[PDB]
Amino acid sequence: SGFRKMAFPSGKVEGCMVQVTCGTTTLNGLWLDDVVYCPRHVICTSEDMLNPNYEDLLIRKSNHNFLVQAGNVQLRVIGHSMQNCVLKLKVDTANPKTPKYKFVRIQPGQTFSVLACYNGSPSGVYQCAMRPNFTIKGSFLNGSCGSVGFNIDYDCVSFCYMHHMELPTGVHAGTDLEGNFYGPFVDRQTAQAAGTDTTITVNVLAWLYAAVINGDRWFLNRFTTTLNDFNLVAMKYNYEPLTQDHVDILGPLSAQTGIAVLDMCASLKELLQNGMNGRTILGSALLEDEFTPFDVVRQCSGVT
Amino acid sequence: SGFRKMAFPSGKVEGCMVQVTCGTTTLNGLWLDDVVYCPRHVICTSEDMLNPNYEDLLIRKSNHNFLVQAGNVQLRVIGHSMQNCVLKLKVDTANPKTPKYKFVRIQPGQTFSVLACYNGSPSGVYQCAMRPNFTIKGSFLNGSCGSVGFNIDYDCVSFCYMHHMELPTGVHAGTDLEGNFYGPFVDRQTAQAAGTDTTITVNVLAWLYAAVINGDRWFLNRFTTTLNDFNLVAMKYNYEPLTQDHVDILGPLSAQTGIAVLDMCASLKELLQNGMNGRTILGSALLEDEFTPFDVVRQCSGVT
Ligand SMILES: O=C1N[C@]2(C[C@@H](c3ccccc3)C2)C(=O)N1c1cncc2ccccc12
Ligand SMILES: O=C1N[C@]2(C[C@@H](c3ccccc3)C2)C(=O)N1c1cncc2ccccc12
Repeated sequence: SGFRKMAFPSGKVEGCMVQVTCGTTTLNGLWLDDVVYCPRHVICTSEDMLNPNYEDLLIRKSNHNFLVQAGNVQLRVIGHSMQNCVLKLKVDTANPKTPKYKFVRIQPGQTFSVLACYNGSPSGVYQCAMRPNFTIKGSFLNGSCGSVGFNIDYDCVSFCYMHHMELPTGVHAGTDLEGNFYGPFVDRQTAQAAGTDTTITVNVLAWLYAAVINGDRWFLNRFTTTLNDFNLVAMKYNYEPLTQDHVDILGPLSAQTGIAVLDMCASLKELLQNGMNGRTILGSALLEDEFTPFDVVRQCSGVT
Repeated sequence: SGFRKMAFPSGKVEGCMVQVTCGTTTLNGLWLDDVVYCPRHVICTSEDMLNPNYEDLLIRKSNHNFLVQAGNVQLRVIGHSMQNCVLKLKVDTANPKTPKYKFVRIQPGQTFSVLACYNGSPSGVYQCAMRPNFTIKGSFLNGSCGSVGFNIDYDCVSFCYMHHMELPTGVHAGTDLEGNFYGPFVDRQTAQAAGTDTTITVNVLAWLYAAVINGDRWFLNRFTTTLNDFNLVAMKYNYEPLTQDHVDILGPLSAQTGIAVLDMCASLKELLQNGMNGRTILGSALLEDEFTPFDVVRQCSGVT
C-alpha cells in the first residue's frame, strides 16, 4: 500500500549523459549510438540571446569547436547538423551503454521521468507531466539545459523531452528529440505567453481511484452525474473536458474498485464545489493531476 | 527555479539488485562484492509468520536451498549467516557493478531514495523520510521486500534502509543493512504500534526557505518569536521541538535569504495557528517536512 510520485529507474539514461561545450557555453547532451543530441542554443554567446540567427551562428562553427566529454573521456566530432532546435553531433565512437530506445512526441497530460544533469553528470530524478499548455513544472538551474525526459517499457527507453528554457514566469519549456518545441515557445530570451493551464481531469480521476484502492474513501458520496453535467462543472473550474476515450481508459480502475466512472465524476464535482474542508487524500490537501491511469495501474500492480 | 521531491539517480543501485528464492518465497537482495543481503523472513512459510523461530528455521536450510539470480545469471552460494534480521549469503562471484558504498544507520527526520524492486528487477524510484516514529510512508506491494534506501555523495552510495514489513496500518518498517530494525518493530505478522508521528520542524522550515528562494513569500509576516515561545506552539501541533542544532544547520538558508531563523519560526507559528487559508506554498496546501536543509541547498545549488 501507499502512493508516491514515483520516477522510472534512471540507470539506462545516466550512461547516455555527456557534457557539450561550444566556446564558453556548457550544457548536457544525450549520447546514443554515434550521435550526441543537445539544445542548439549551446552555440549562442551573451550577445546573441534576444534574437539569435542560428543558421548564421552555426556557419561560423566547425566540428572541432564542439567539445563532447563523457566523464573523463573526450569524444571526436566528425559531423554536425541542426534539426529544428537541437544539434546532432556525429562522433567517431558508438556509446557502449546505448540502451534500446525510441524518440516519442508525448501528448499534453502524459507523464515522464526527468534526469536533471549539470556538466553531463546526473544530479536527481523526478516524475512530472506535460501540462495542457505544453509547459512542465520542473526543478532546473543554470546548466540543466539538455536534461532529458523519458519513459521505460521493459528494456526500451522512450525519450520524449529535452530541456531548453526557463520562462520569465519560472516554468520550463523544451523539445522532443527531433528538436520541435512542445507548445508555442522559441529558443530566444523574450517574454513568451504559456497561456491558461487547466487541470488534467482524467489524471485527477485516476488518483481518486488510487485513493479508494489505498483506503481513502471519505469523498465517495451518494450521487452520480452525466458526462454533460460533469463537463459543465469541469469548464467552470478550468478542468480539461472529459471524453468517452477518458471514461474508456479508466475502465480497469472502475473494474478493480467496482465504482462506475460517472459515480467517481460525481464525487469530483462535490470536491470542486465544496473543497476538501481541511481533509486530505493520499496525504495531499489539493487534487493531484500528475498520475495517468497507466501510472496508477503500474504502481498498484508492480510493473518492473 | 521550481522545487520537486527529487530522488538520487538509481543507476549505481540497479546494478546490485538480485532475486533471492528460498522454497516458494521470492524477494529482492542486494549484491555487493561476494555477499548478497536480504530479509531473513525469506526462510518463512505460510505456517511460520505469527512467531517464526528464525534460528530453528535457518538450521533446516543449506547453501543450495538459497537460489540467487542476477537477471538470467544464477549465483553459487558458498556460505550463509544471519545478522539480526538480514541473511548474508556469500556467493563465489564478486559483483562487477559494485559501486563504492558504506552502510549507515540514519536518524529520524533524514531523507533517502528508495528503489522499489520485484523479483530483483527495479520498478521505480522515489524520495522519502525516516518518520520520527521510525516508519516510512512508501509505495510497496507484495514482493517489494529487500528493496533498499540510499543516499549518494559524489560516487559513494550510503545504503541506509532495507524494506521488511508493511504494518496493519499501511505504513512501512525495515532495517539498516546490519539487520537492526528502525523503531520497535519485529519481523513477525502481529499488530505492532508505530506510535505518535510528529512533523519534522527543521524540514518544514527548510521548505519555507526553499519557497522564499523560488518566489512564494506571502506567509512572511511582521512578527518574530523566541525558541521557547515557538516550541510551546510546536508541542501543541505535534511538531518536533526545535534546538540550537536545528537553528545552526538552517544558517546557510538564513544567509542566502536574509531571513533570520526565528523570523521564519514566527511565520510558521502563524501558519500553524491560522492554516493556509486556501493558499498554496510550492504547489502544496499543507506544510511539507520531507526536505532536509541539505536537500533544499543541494536542489537550490545543483550538486551532481
Ligand atoms: O541556463 C539557461 N540558459 C537559458 C537562457 C536560454 C537561451 C535562449 C536563447 C539563446 C541562449 C539562451 C537558455 C535558460 O533558460 N537557462 C535555464 C534553464 N533552466 C533553468 C534555469 C534556471 C535559472 C536560470 C537559467 C535556467
Ligand atoms: O510481501 C510481504 N510479506 C510481508 C509479511 C511479513 C512477514 C513477517 C514475518 C514472517 C514472514 C513474513 C513480510 C509483508 O509485509 N509484505 C509486504 C511488504 N511491503 C508491502 C506489502 C504490500 C502488500 C502486501 C504485503 C506487503
